Amino acid sequence: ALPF
Amino acid sequence: QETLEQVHLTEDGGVVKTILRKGEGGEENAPKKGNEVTVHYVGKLESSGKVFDSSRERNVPFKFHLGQGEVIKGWDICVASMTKNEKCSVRLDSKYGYGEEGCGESIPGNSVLIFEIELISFRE
Amino acid sequence: ETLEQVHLTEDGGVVKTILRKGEGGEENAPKKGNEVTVHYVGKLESSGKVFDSSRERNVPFKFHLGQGEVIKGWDICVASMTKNEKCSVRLDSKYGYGEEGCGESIPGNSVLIFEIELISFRE
Repeated sequence: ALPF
Repeated sequence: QETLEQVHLTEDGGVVKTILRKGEGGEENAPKKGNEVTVHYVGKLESSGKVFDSSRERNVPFKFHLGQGEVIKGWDICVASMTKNEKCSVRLDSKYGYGEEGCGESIPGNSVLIFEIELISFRE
Repeated sequence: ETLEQVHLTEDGGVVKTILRKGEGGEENAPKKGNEVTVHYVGKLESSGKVFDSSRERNVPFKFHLGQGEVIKGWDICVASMTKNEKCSVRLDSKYGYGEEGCGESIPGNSVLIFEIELISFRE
């Protein structure tokens, strides 16, 4: 998550 | 006795791409900023060699827009350097991944990440 | 956006920064013994001062790849090039003129930087  | 060409995509040696399979050689085959890229990838820590993330395990390609912060820094830099059907192994230093915090149990703070990334296709 | 430099040795004494990519065919790749035609600019890393340039002379330089006609770093660098590739190669002391250097223009233990454009070659 944030980001991948 | 074959050894593979690894290219430094940053000046700090924090993104080093080893090309396992070369892509296609045309300009048409090179993805531009904002293009929707389709990739398959496998993400493992350098130290443990443990897979934390794989689109292959999922058997579903991953789609994103190149050069727009939709993915960790290292990916935007690495995919920008790839061509259609190129397969690679990119070594990512902490600051090109999840930084000092890391991410969840699977990625500790200051992890070197290694991603194998195959650029399947792209489009506008 | 930053440029892709590649280490052509295991001691970090030949690092090539490709400024302009060449042609991507095998027909465009030069083999050992091939006469290569190049343009280059040679400057010291520290002073940034040009000691040698084929461009000043306005005439390309011709040599045979892989035969010790040129300092080590060149043979290694040009071997990794393809037609119309331009580049900036960083050469450590042992891949150039070593502990002695070469005349006034190149001191002992100089790190050399060259901008090498591979114009053509032939068999």
